[PDB]
Amino acid sequence: INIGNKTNENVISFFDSTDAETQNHNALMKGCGEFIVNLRTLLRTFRTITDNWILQANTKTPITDLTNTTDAQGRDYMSYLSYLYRFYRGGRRYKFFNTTPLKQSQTCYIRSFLIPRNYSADEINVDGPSHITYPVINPVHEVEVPFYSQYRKIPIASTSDKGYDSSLMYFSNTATTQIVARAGNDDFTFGWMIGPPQLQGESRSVAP
Amino acid sequence: SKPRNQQQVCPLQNVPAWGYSLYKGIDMSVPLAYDPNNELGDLKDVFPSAVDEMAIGYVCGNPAVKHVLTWKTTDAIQKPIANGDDWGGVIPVGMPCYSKSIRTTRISATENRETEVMDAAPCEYVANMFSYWRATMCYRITVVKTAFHTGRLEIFFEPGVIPVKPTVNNIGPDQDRLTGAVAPSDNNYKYILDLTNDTEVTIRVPFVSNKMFLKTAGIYGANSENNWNFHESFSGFLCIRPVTKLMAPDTVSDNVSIVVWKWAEDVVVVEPKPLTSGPTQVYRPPPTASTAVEVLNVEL
Amino acid sequence: SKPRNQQQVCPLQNVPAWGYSLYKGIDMSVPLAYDPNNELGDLKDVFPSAVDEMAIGYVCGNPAVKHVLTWKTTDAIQKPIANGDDWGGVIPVGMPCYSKSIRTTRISATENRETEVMDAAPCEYVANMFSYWRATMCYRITVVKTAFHTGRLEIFFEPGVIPVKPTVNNIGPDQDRLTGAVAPSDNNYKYILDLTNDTEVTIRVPFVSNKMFLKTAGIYGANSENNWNFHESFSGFLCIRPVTKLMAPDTVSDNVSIVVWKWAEDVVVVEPKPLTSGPTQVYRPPPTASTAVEVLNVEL
Amino acid sequence: SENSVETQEITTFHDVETPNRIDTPMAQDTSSARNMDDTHSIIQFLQRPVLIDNIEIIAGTTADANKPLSRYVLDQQNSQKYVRSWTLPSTVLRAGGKAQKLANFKYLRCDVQVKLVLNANPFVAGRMYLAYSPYDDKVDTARSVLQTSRAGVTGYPGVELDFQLDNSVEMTIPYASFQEAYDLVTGTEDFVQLYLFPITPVLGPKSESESSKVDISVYMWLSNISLVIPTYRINP
Repeated sequence: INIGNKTNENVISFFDSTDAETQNHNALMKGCGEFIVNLRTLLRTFRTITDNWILQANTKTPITDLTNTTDAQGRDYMSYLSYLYRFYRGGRRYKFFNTTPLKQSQTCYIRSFLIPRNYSADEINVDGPSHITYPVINPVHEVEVPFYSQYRKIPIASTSDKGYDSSLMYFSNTATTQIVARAGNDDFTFGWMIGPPQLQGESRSVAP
Repeated sequence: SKPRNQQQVCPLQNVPAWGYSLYKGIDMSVPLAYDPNNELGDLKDVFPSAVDEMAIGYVCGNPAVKHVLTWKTTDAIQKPIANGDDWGGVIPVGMPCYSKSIRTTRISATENRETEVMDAAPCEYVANMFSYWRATMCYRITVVKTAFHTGRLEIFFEPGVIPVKPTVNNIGPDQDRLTGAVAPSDNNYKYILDLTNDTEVTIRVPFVSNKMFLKTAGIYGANSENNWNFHESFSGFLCIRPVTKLMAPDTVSDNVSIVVWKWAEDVVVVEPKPLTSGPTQVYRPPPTASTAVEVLNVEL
Repeated sequence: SKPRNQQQVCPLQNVPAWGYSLYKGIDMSVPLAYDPNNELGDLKDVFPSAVDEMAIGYVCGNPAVKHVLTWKTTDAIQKPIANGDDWGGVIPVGMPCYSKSIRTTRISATENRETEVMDAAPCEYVANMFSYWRATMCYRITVVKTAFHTGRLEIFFEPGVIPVKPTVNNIGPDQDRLTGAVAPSDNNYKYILDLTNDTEVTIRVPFVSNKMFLKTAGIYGANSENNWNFHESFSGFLCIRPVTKLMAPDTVSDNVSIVVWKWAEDVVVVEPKPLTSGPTQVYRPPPTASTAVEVLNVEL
Repeated sequence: SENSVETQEITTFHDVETPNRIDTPMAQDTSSARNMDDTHSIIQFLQRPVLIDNIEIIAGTTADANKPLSRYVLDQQNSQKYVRSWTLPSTVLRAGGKAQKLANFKYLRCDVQVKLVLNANPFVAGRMYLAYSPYDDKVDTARSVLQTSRAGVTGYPGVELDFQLDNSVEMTIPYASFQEAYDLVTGTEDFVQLYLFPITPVLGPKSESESSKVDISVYMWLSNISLVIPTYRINP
């Protein structure tokens, strides 16, 4: 009753029919089947990051010409959980779906290579671990970049250091417009939780 | 020594990347490496925690401040705090978002763009990914008082439809229906905290409303036109209205603060797609107010 | 006796040569032979050694001379040997190359071609293949003296950034900063050899600089413009500067020789691709100085 | 007679013979400085708390120290308003004369402690929040603490800073960098960058000539340190 303050923490509860963990199994067994637990499992599913990427013919294009753009939006699960965390380790699987009006007077093919991060086009070589597909017989390019880093983990959008882990270079022959989808590899995981930034809603843009 | 073929004709379907949107099953992505058995190590000595930092039991178990209230001697009793918050005294129980702020820029002399900007608790931020939810909510209401402020404060649940005010661009709660003597608090689940020496309380609200899962639309596109999804997303509201008025001497200040924290335990979700009529666009703050934000569209 | 098909539909993707750049996994190359079980013998009686001659523990464990120094009575004390070597007294610890010579031919009346030609230790020559390295270095410094030359010679490590001089086409070390009394050698790891009767020393330098792997760029494209990769490739330098001046009578010669050997133990590497901005072109010496070398380009 | 290789701290010699060394006849103990204090190691010396900052708040308030946390941040001009910004470990290393005691070393593996001694009168209420954000001025603009909403600021790690319940906080800011063992010579360390936010405005009687003060102070010291490679340089 005296003049002062205490803390006396009270976890007082409302409705207390049954244990919560028991009803959640019974609720998902009749409504879902699938039981989503860990967000590490959502970095294994290939969500499409773009719908159209019109690549100019005969140019060794790094994916960082698209990754700097498409890590802002958070459309996929890699860049939407780029805001709840700070570090990451693990390689990024990429799949490329061809959507080109192909022409019979050419033999279309697709290459792929490695560059370290954030280098430009001409300042890297080409003999490395490669992969090749032929989109007449195989429209999907099934490529996984490994995790070849100097450091054990990487923060997002670092300082003036560059070329400290590896990523993809994408070479074609014809002006192939595609779909690009991605997720992390088997050992891709974030860490070091922070609080989340904001969200953006609908932009109907009424006149007055 | 070179016999004939004894195996049957293996049937065939040409499906490149069969079922790519599943977290299980061996995938045909070619590693650009030296070794096919490319094995990174475990999670030892990399991230400086030992807590598994990605389980939804831990991501949504992260407390965030939602409301900061100003409870005055001017304010009456048996009536929630109407402050132009605008929710404030009526906190909707439920995991997805319920609030929004509207950014009004200019394009031409008679056309503008109203972009909805939402706040994001970490319980809210996960739920935007998924479509249908089910979670046991939590709230830790704390009074920021001196040694001399006393009083009795009531927090009571109410299941079902939240009273609202549809406007041209937002939904505000309706304090005309929660006053009186026209909405008693004698049959609801309630807690009557005491400002004499008790300060904090945590009010766990389990999930009960006539359906197996609610929706994660929340406040996206909630207005005079499209407000069905806002009703079918919460299972009601807490309501903080005072039983007894604030007793404060002239020395201490007449304004106290009520900070409403929020998280969600035992969270389960249904589909890995957004139920909203737009992609998961993360709001990037513009440098100058005359600049607008790029809008993601729905063509393929 | 001829029943119906019971097997499911086997899914399909048409990938000829799936994952060809891996040293493991059964490959579909057709042998042009008589027997499918074409088995060459083991390594018995073929190569006249019994040492496994391709392991990186043995290839990089091959000693090579890097520097031949001339240490004079004219040269001062507490200052490294600046001889126009130009590195000489400042040997950068690290596996990839650090030196280059420039070949200047003529094309037109006002245009020339400057081709960088590097020396190659066998520890250096392996590292050009790979991108990122990590290795415990070794150096065997030997004094070529008479029976009458004496003195005390100091070799001290220094971790981090090597002092340099960026020029138009090469990087030279900076002996203005390693002299004095402006750069003491009292806190570094050091060894003080004695020229009285001791001759040789092997100075093993393990790998310590704040990263899991350095880079294998070295001196390729190292100039006034592009010299970030040269700093992030070494973890510092040894430095051979004399404590006490060379004492030599008039009978014996005033010049002694210091031969710096080099290899690398416990070598591990990361990627099988060159980090440099060019393919692994091996320098072929032209017959006459007026002839130039074919240059590998980057188109496909 | 042939093998004279002796070892100092980090230093080795190579002579022909052991150079006929003479020494003390008997090493008798002398004046009692050993009996007055035990020797403080260099890992023991970088665990002393230092008085860094002394923050005074009056409500008030004309100044920025009681602008409350914004519910929404719509543009980068109207960023989140704070009290002070400590850019660790470049603040804790320079202050307290520590950097003139870890000279001639190269790499450091520290954990920064932070304590807030707080001392205010009973007639004043309020609440603050002490958040830290690594790479807060290195990452892209949208990911910093100063651009997110009030629910996003508080969702960062930290501790409550209520007046009447908490006269002391203990926060352990971990080794939170990607580089192994912080560089010192030519240092641009600034990895974890601390903040101090007021959630509610500080409240007192609106009649003035009353002096409602707060008077926060900040103590920092390192922990779990390892200091390894010797050099000859250092940054001034």
